[PDB]
Amino acid sequence: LPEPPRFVETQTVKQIWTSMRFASLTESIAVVCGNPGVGKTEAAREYRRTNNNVWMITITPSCASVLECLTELAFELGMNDAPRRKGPLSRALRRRLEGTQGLVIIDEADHLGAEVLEELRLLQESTRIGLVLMGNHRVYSNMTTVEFARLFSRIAKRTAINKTKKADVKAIADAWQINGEKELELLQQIAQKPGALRILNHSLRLAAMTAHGKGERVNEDYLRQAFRELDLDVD
Amino acid sequence: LPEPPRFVETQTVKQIWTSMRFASLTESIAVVCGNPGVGKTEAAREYRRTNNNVWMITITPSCASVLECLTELAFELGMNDAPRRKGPLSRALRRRLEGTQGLVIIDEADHLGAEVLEELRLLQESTRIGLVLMGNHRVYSNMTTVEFARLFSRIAKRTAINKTKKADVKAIADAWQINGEKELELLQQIAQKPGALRILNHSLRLAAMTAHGKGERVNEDYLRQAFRELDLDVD
Ligand SMILES: Nc1ncnc2c1ncn2[C@@H]1O[C@H](COP(=O)(O)OP(=O)(O)O)[C@@H](O)[C@H]1O
Ligand SMILES: Nc1ncnc2c1ncn2[C@@H]1O[C@H](COP(=O)(O)OP(=O)(O)O)[C@@H](O)[C@H]1O
Repeated sequence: LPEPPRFVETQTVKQIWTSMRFASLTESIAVVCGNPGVGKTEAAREYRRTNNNVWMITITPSCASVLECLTELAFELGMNDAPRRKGPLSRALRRRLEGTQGLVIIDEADHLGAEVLEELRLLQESTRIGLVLMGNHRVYSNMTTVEFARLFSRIAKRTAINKTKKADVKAIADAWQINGEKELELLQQIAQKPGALRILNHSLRLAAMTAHGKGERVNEDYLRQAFRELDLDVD
Repeated sequence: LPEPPRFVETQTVKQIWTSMRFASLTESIAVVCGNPGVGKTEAAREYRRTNNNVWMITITPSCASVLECLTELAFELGMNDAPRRKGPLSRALRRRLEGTQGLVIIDEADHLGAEVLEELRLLQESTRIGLVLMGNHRVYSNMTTVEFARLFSRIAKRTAINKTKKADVKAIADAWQINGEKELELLQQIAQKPGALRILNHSLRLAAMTAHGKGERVNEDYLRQAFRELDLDVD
């Protein structure tokens, strides 16, 4: 019956915002490698929505060149007059982006070319801004250090989020007005399976729409039917 | 008038033999990077002459492949029936060389390919023998560690010989029957200039042949004329 809230502040959200503002004021590189679907991507957008001098792209592996990725960052900076060459684009980024005290957020940092991440790290360095890397744990695996040596020397605050915590789903249940202890344990058990935040959010939205269509309150059995869907135990 | 001695035991010779026997009994890798002409090449040959289960090649950059270098080591092992392919040669080295408790000495380790030194390190490891690297200080510079990471994990005893010592040239003067303190200081000053052992040996041999041709004893002025040759201050 109430409006579903899309985003909730969580212990991971608190941690990752402190890491984000750390790389902001620190003006240095923060790599966030974690298990898939730990909720990092969404929080980054909440940081972008709440804070000034913040930018974010995503990297599809289609846009995984230096040219394409810097073009993406340039259009995110609003310079629609960006040149299609590498060089003058790099110069335009260097003139535009330095002195703003900003924070670049880059998601899926595993698909970075060495020249790609190389130009990014030398950018932020020659720009006095923030760069923050996201994605899975292949990002730190791509460094483990003569090709990534000075970059491993840059690294300010890595934060690994493997899975959720109990206060994480507890604040989730607080935001979704969930009071059952059986409900809380079931939410925790759903959080034990991967795609944690996503599956939990899906399960929450299934139960909310089912209880709204039936005119009832979200309860434990709606959550059981929701989790009984999705083919999680079906190969 | 006496016979010139070709080789003299020296503090560097003592140090480097202890490093050599260390990598022998240890059956592990010892990198000897030093200034050019520190006398390391000759001592290695004295170790080869005095000790059993010892082998040595040199690496010209002509023979700088895996195939050519392992062929050189194979002919040094006396297997003249060595195959001209990489694989069966590697197998023949693996069968021949394991169980002998030997010591391979490799000179000019700066011209090693990554596959070359790679096959050498995996050889000694799969062979329970000794490998010892020689040459200038570019050998350690080629490692400074994801391409050379496990190799930098192998390293047992690096010994850097930059220049000579005073007991070095003192034992040289003892072997060459030199008693002058002016002579000793002049020998030390010659040792301060690069190509130390080589120039000193050249100077010793110039003075010996000049004093033998003039029927006299080697003295300070013959050493001065010898050092006045060679165009050391002439560009
Ligand atoms: N605080 C939150 N509240 C609700 N859903 C969240 C929250 N944080 C993340 N999510 C969910 O996580 C997903 C977005 O991030 P996600 O895809 O998990 O990132 P990544 O795949 O990079 O780990 C969406 O399902 C989103 O609803
Ligand atoms: N103990 C020694 N006695 C006399 N000459 C020596 C001695 N050790 C080295 N040398 C001289 O050094 C040279 C051989 O080694 P060298 O060429 O200096 O090795 P590297 O070039 O690898 O440093 C020759 O000039 C040799 O006569």
